[PDB]
Amino acid sequence: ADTIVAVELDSYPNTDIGDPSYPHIGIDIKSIRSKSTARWNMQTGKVGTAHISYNSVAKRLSAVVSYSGTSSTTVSYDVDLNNVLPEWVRVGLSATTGLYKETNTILSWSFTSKLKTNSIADANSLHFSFSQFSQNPKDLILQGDATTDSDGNLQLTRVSSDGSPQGSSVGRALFYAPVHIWEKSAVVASFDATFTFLIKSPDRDPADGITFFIANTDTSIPSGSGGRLLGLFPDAN
Amino acid sequence: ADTIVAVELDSYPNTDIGDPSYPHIGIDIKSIRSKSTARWNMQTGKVGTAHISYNSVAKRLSAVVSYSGTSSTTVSYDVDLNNVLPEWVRVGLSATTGLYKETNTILSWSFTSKLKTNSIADANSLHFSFSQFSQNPKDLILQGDATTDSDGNLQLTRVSSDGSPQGSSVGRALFYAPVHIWEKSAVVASFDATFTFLIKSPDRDPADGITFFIANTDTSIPSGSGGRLLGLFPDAN
Amino acid sequence: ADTIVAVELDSYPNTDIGDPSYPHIGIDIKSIRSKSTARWNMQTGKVGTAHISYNSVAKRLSAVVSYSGTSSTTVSYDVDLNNVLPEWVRVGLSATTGLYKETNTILSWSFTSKLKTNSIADANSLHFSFSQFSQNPKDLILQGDATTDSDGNLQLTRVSSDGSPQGSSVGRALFYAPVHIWEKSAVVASFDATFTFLIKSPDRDPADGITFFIANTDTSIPSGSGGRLLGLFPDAN
Amino acid sequence: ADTIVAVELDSYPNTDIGDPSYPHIGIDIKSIRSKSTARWNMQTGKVGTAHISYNSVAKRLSAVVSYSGTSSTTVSYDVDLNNVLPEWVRVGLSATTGLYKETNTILSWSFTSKLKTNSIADANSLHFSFSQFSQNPKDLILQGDATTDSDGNLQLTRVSSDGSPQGSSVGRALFYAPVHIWEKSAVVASFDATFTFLIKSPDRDPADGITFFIANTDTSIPSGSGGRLLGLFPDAN
Ligand SMILES: OC[C@H]1O[C@H](Oc2c[nH]c3ccc(Br)c(Cl)c23)[C@@H](O)[C@@H](O)[C@@H]1O
Ligand SMILES: OC[C@H]1O[C@H](Oc2c[nH]c3ccc(Br)c(Cl)c23)[C@@H](O)[C@@H](O)[C@@H]1O
Ligand SMILES: OC[C@H]1O[C@H](Oc2c[nH]c3ccc(Br)c(Cl)c23)[C@@H](O)[C@@H](O)[C@@H]1O
Ligand SMILES: OC[C@H]1O[C@H](Oc2c[nH]c3ccc(Br)c(Cl)c23)[C@@H](O)[C@@H](O)[C@@H]1O
Ligand SMILES: [Ca+2]
Ligand SMILES: [Ca+2]
Ligand SMILES: [Ca+2]
Ligand SMILES: [Ca+2]
Ligand SMILES: [Mn+2]
Ligand SMILES: [Mn+2]
Ligand SMILES: [Mn+2]
Ligand SMILES: [Mn+2]
Repeated sequence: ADTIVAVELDSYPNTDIGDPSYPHIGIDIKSIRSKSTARWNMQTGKVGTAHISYNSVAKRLSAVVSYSGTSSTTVSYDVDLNNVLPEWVRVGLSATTGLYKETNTILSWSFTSKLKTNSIADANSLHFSFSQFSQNPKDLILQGDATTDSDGNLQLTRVSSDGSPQGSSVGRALFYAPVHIWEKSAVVASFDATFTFLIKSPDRDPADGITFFIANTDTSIPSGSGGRLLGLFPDAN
Repeated sequence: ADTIVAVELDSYPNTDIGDPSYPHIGIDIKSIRSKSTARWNMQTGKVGTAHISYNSVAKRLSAVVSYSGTSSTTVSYDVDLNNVLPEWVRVGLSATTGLYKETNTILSWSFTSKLKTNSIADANSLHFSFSQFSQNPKDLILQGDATTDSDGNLQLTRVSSDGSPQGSSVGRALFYAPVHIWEKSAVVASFDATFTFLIKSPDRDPADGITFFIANTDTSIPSGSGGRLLGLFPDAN
Repeated sequence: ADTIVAVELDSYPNTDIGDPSYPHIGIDIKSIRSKSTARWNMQTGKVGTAHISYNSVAKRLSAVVSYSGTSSTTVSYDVDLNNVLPEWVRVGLSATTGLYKETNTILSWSFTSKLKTNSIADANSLHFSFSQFSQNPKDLILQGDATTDSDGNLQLTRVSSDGSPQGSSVGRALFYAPVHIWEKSAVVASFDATFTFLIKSPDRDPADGITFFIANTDTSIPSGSGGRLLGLFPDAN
Repeated sequence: ADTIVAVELDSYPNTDIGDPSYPHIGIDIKSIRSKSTARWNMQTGKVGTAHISYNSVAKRLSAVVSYSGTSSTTVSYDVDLNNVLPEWVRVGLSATTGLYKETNTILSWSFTSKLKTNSIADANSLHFSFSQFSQNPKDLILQGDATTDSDGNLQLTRVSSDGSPQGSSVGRALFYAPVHIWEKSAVVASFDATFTFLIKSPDRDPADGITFFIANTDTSIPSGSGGRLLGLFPDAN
């Protein structure tokens, strides 16, 4: 199976697999059953922003999800990630719908990884930033239903020609190049990610959510990973 | 008095004011009596590197001090810094000698602060990097004995025309511009700093150390802050 | 007198001091009489963006001023800037009104300077970015009429409590720290600047314009520099 | 055939295909016959640094190649690159030996591309930096003889187990992800690259050189591109 570390923006509470009874953000370490969650007052139809950070000295994975003027939700978890993940990874965004649905629209996405040793000049860094997505994004690996649309946005899940979201959809976008997130001689390894998103829905209880995730480089959408599994895991273990 | 947050590279153990009985790195929150320390196997005559990081989501101030091939020391402390520090600050390096002495030579120094809201474009950022220091550094506020020398290095404490360190010395260097490290509407505030240093000494027990610190913008060397107080505090409370 | 290098967004044609007969952007080297200009179809009431770049290898100062979907104007000039400017400078924005008027509202401003030698790690860099301006910007030197307003914007020229622009106004904002833009041992020196602006006016022929400029560190608004002189020069020579 | 833009550090003068009669740096636009060259006093056995820059406003491709304390060579050429290159590219380093030989050792390599529109936040950016190369660089496409060695350096051309260079060698390293270097709606597109290199040789006239190049994403070493052709072109046209 894949090896998965993820920050989930979980719009739909699946209490039968350990979700809290409200929409939440969570930190997922090799399981959909989040190691840490926080209540998320998500705002359908508003543009939100997520910021995710980690470094190997502090060993604290943190995320904040915000809507201008409305709400800020933070979640953190203490974990040695470079003990969980392989040394080379790909990074990506995932999203799903299930019986219930929502758009999972990514408006922008940026990421920075640094592998330091003894200097101000790092041993390695990778930074990418997209504030719009081209119609043929050659630096993205699109998986499942993920497409880019005429407005330059990344639609992780299926939307109709009029933009209405569809159920039973899964899609992911990985950055094309592998990322060297740890190396035995590194003094410190860090990563930071930001994305902005727009979740719209006609459902009373929209679903299922969006994640930023880090995985083995050959990661692919698991069989049976739809809906509540957010396109990351094959089961709810 | 000034308001001080600092990471100390403390070369001399002053057990009578709460130092551990070995050279150590420490996190100092408004007191020379570190809130957290780690044993530091410091290598006289070798170039070392310090990396310091913090963000307001994780609320964990961490530092790693390293010598290539030799040693790595890490220390962390959980603290809401933007509750300790004013909204505007200056950032700097300090060093001292006392009865015992050492060079406190800074070879390079970089710093980044970010004040984010809802976007990939921050509300504010400041980044500076020096890999050498000019003879008249107009973007530094030099305090006490601090000078720049013919090799382009920053000598925080007094050195002879032949480079031999002198006792009873204190010096600091602040970046000229104030730094906006928090603002009530910020989603996240972060800072990162790196410097490389060279501590040489003919003393069996060199002293006193080097710090990276953050203070009120009008910070100045306190009266009586020499030696064990590292040019940051007026007393050992 | 001051030593001035500037990119002017000149909204008002003063043909009697060498302006073209249309609104224009220009490159100014120690004179309001631009060394190079380009016609600027400026859009009152729309947010524009300016990008300015230079490096000491290419020795070409270039600027592009754009309005989304509407227009793009470019101007360039071949010049050895590090032969014109002192080694230490301050960088800033200026604006004026005269008999005719306009708002000179800066919404965001960023700047990067790099002083390189033999490595990927530079000898020096400075980067700052403002996507909003605080009510008390301690890292800006405000000169003349320049203020920051309740929306977080920088108003270079005087505006009424209702936002109506006033005539006979001059204002500038400098970054607080001096910038080391050349050094004899540098392999390459570069700078880049971006700002976004909003010019509104009830006048048929708004005036006078906005500049990004680089000057001696002790630069101040010259006597008699109002209106057509854009707060940069004491005369039209 | 491939579409090639390159900066060549040409150590061996092949006057029969248009080289100057001395080692030189050159700007190559779809031909090994450089559009612009400069004399290069290359220093065998010393570490050199190359810096390359371009932006679509200035439309000037420039390079500087330097040895600390010894020499600086600059070359520039005015060209609309985004009229020469496809919209998506890969970027890389190449090197060759022929009858004569040299090591073509890359010690570090960094690259930044920016695709801007109306804001401080770009429409796209990609930045990578390597100050050492891992034994299995999963973010590099190694072509021909290129390998990474035990010191963490990139050896573009073949070297013996003792480090002696071999003749008749060609090797290239491309960054894994494609790069979006132009887009019709971009206000400005820019790129910058730096690498440091070490050329050693026992030959009186070492050969053949190192390039930084930009090409169609599916670029590969052309048949017959050895020696004087630097692994970039199939012929000397
Ligand atoms: O899209 C939201 C959810 O829809 C389905 O689960 C249900 C939500 N309400 C229900 C009511 C009945 C049944 Br049976 C199911 Cl399976 C559900 C499943 O597709 C879940 O994986 C998904 O999280
Ligand atoms: O430079 C190292 C130290 O030297 C002095 O303290 C002493 C170190 N060994 C001693 C022995 C005797 C006395 Br009395 C003192 Cl005050 C010291 C003081 O200057 C200390 O502040 C300083 O940390
Ligand atoms: O604000 C626009 C201009 O207004 C004044 O110049 C005039 C513009 N139209 C005029 C008509 C008459 C006279 Br007299 C003047 Cl001085 C002007 C002067 O203040 C100029 O410096 C300025 O560029
Ligand atoms: O490595 C340097 C050069 O060696 C060969 O060319 C020669 C350099 N000196 C010569 C002398 C004779 C002949 Br025949 C050749 Cl082909 C050469 C060829 O391999 C060239 O492509 C290459 O640039
Ligand atoms: Ca769920
Ligand atoms: Ca001590
Ligand atoms: Ca004018
Ligand atoms: Ca040649
Ligand atoms: Mn969940
Ligand atoms: Mn201590
Ligand atoms: Mn003009
Ligand atoms: Mn040549």
